[PDB]
Amino acid sequence: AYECGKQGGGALCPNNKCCSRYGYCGFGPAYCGTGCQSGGCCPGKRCGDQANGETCPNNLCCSEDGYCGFGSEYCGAGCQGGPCRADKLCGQLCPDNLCCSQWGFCGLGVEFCGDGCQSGACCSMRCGRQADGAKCTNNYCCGASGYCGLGGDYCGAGCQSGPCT
Amino acid sequence: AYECGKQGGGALCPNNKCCSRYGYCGFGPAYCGTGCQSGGCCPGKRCGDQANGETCPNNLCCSEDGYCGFGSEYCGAGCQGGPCRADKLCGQLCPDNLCCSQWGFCGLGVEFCGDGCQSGACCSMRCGRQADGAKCTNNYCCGASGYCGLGGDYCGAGCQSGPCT
Ligand SMILES: CC(=O)N[C@@H]1[C@@H](O)[C@H](O[C@@H]2O[C@H](CO)[C@H](O)[C@H](O)[C@H]2O)[C@@H](CO)O[C@H]1O
Ligand SMILES: CC(=O)N[C@@H]1[C@@H](O)[C@H](O)[C@@H](CO)O[C@@H]1O
Ligand SMILES: CC(=O)N[C@@H]1[C@@H](O)[C@H](O)[C@@H](CO)O[C@@H]1O
Repeated sequence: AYECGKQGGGALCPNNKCCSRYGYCGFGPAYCGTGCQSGGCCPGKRCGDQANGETCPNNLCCSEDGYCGFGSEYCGAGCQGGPCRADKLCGQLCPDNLCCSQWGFCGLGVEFCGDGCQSGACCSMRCGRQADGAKCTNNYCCGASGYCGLGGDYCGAGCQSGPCT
Repeated sequence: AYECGKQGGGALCPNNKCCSRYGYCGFGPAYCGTGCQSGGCCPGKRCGDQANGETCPNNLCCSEDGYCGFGSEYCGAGCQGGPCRADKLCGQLCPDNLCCSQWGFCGLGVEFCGDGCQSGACCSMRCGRQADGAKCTNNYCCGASGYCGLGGDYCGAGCQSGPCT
């Protein structure tokens, strides 16, 4: 069975393994070369202002030249996406489902996704009848018990609001 | 059909989606909370010196306190792993298959994985018959045609050295 990419339901490979053009995980030219879908593609996938605003898979950094990678060349000066070394303000959604903290910065972990989380992958953002009709952000679904999220547990049976199925 | 984690062959979810304890992708407590395997877990997965050297899935940063996340609290001062803001030296392989450039820094993209790449997910490293019996680094497989890599095309039929078949 396929492992990754279009053929694999959009899954990513573990440990920066390249997803080949055929939807399998590995390293070397056959996986990381022409048609590489994600992982440590070589060259790096195109991104940002060089890819219609598409972000890098696997949280790679998008360089000023619009290539995906890691290192100062990618995450440092001129970085236009991913875990750039520069702080990312929000208040305006964060990219890639990153949490907008109470202080208006993008990140993951409890300081961003916990108490005061404004948007993105918040830990426990309340919604629906339990929250007096509060709406979820990011077009997330409001689950039956009144938490914002995505996936079957939130968009499935009992989904109160958002893009229920 | 499982999507991710130990049920899904170690696959990751795209765009920081959490892999639930049951092997499905999504956001909210059911996915990111207790049992979260990868993605934007809340709290972050344990990592670094606090977790037997385990790295963060999805290239999250490992904080000083050994939790996975993003933002300066995770990638900045005290960062133990992932795309820390500090340059990452190598010469001591790079974690998670990052390329060790000719200059001894970890990253991905042609500057690291291309010409002069020492180890990790190098673009093209020769091995086996076609390279005077040269062995691959990182315990990669040597393909039939004499290129280093992982996956079916390299570890499968024709494999010369490394963890073949
Ligand atoms: C370059 C490419 O995609 N090659 C694929 C092979 O990967 C694939 O074999 C699969 O390999 C994956 C790991 O890469 C895993 O070992 C699977 O079990 C295996 O099937 C092969 C399948 O026919 O197609 C090649 O084109
Ligand atoms: C949780 C949070 O939002 N913290 C941010 C921090 O990540 C960022 O580096 C800083 C920049 O001034 O602003 C806040 O402290
Ligand atoms: C490809 C490579 O190794 N480049 C490194 C760069 O990442 C690092 O920031 C710099 C520090 O002086 O040294 C080199 O330029």
